[PDB]
Amino acid sequence: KPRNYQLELALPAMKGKNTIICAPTGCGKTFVSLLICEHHLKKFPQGQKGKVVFFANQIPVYEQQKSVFSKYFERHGYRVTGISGATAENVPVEQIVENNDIIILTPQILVNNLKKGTIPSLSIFTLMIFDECHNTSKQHPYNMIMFNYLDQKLGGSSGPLPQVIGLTASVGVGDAKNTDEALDYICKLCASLDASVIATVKHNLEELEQVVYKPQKFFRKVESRISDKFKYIIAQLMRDTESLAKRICKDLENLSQIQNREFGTQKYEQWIVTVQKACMVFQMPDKDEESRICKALFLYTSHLRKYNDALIISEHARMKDALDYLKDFFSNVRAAGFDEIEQDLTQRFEEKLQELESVSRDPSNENPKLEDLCFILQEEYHLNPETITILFVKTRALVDALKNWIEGNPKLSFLKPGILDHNILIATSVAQCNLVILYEYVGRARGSKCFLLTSNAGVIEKEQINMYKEKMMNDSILRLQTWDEAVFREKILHIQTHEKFIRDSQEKPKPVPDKENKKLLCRKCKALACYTADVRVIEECHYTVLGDAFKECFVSRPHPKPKQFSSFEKRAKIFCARQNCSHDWGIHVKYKTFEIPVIKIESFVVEDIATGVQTLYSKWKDFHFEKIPFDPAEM
RNA sequence: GAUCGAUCGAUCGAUCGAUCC
Ligand SMILES: *O[C@H]1[C@@H](O)[C@H](n2cnc3c(=O)[nH]c(N)nc32)O[C@@H]1COP(=O)(O)OP(=O)(O)OP(=O)(O)O
Ligand SMILES: [Zn+2]
Repeated sequence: KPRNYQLELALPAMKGKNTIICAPTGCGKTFVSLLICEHHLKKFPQGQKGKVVFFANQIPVYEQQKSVFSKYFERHGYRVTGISGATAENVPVEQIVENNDIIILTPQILVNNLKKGTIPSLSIFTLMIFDECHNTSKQHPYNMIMFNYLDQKLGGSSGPLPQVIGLTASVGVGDAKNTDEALDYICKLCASLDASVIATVKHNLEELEQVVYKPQKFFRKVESRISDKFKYIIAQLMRDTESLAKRICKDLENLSQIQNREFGTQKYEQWIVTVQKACMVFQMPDKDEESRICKALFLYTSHLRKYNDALIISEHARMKDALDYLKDFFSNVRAAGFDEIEQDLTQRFEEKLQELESVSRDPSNENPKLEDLCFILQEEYHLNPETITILFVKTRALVDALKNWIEGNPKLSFLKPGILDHNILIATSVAQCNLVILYEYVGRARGSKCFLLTSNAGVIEKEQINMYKEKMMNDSILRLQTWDEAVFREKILHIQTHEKFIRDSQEKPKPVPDKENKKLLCRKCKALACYTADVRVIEECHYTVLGDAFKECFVSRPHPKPKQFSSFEKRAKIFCARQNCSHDWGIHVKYKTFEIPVIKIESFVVEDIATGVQTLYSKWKDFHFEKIPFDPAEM
């Protein structure tokens, strides 16, 4: 039921101006949006109709908003619908927009329509409600819609422009250090959304924090393990592996010049990636031994990266989980190739496993971080035996490691697997939320806490400055509410004018396409895949090959997670068709009725014909060549 | 295919996670 708390938030928006209203709850925002929609559709006299649009960022929240708006708007006779990726396939979105009032289509669909030509002007709507409007920062679909709105407004042909009332929970600080930078960031966010009012609770503070999270911070600084026997063995393995890898690459220490790297860190992973990308561009004129050298170097770098990931897992999660990860990687990589390099690496890993398994089964090598985690979990479940806990981790490789640790450790039997009846839920990013644990990560049931287990004071300082940023953001919101609506309007107008100017400035013209007929080669094999003359672009995003020689140059493999995205339908993945390469080259899809193995320029190296330099790109946008459109009349 | 956030490294690059088409 609409109470005074919702009316205080909805009042500054019913006048007819955009707002940056922010509520710490979700049901409050939903109810406020409902009342705003009602007051906007009921204020229009006879002869006019409303076209309020709601922008949901995710599919679950989209379905929730669609259900709520369909259940609420049943006695008013309003056409409420919604479009998504599984709905805008061969459907007249223009007829849906023109024959409905409360459409809840996604922002990406509206951006694609504005780019294609459908819905030319943004003045057809009369009310825009951007859910979670704090994402309007850079290159966002919300930001693209706002750029279109500003281009239509400041361009001099602004017609019946709709309201741009937003809806978020936290305004956000970003990277602000002092109050002035926070105020500048908030003003830039408000000008990007083109709003002069920031509605928030200022009078009804009595009933605000009744259903508010209100968390508690319980930072616990822990130290790492000292008995790094497993780490020592893995470091010796990586050391002799890098030593025997320099037999073919004498300049391996000069390909990446950053600093002295240590095993078990992210800097070592970056060094591995850099030396891999630097050795993948070898130009030996033999073209037969170069392939073997590149394959051996790729195998060496992949094994080193897997060892580094195992070291990171053993440092963060348990040791047996890292050993199981290594064994699983070696089992999955053994059935692929049987060459001398892989056989030597596998036999060395098997020789070291006889001691690795003995070190892993030693009960005196338990991580103290997991020890204090188990201790605090036990004390929290002894305080209350009905706590639904959530455990955030950095990398997904720990979501199963901690799950196996919970299932195996006998000191905690009240827990249940919660990989994302379920007691603890081990996830990575985002119910009851009775307790949150940030294990090296940087709601309801009032009385919840938030533990921060970390072996570094850097995360503690980051959380402290984040709390300070939240406080100064609240202060800046208060200061902006103190200001008037006129000077704020002039300020946001100047800010958005400068934004439009700098945006029109950074407009790179069409680059000269490389008329040469360069070719593409595999990453870990350096085999001739296809020339650029046989590469056809479909919709300025996807690239495919239609040659007949390339059709037998790959092998198919069943896709573990197939899904269609508005243009194709997945069928399988494509891999390199060589002796023991099995490298990912792309994915097999169907556009309308044919079958196309669309490849990615990331897993390829570009070699010229005239010069011969082996270039390496990451995205198709960086590859500047003659992009011939895919014509279905050929094949 | 694009976007976002975090970490790291030389205005850019790598990894991770999430989102959409
Ligand atoms: O070039 C990309 C891209 O064209 C295509 N692709 C795969 N999924 C999508 C999608 O959801 N939406 C769009 N627009 N394009 C998609 O795959 C090419 C790259 O192949 P990848 O193996 O890297 O991607 P894939 O989905 O096959 O596997 P993964 O990256 O998720 O692990
Ligand atoms: Zn290959």
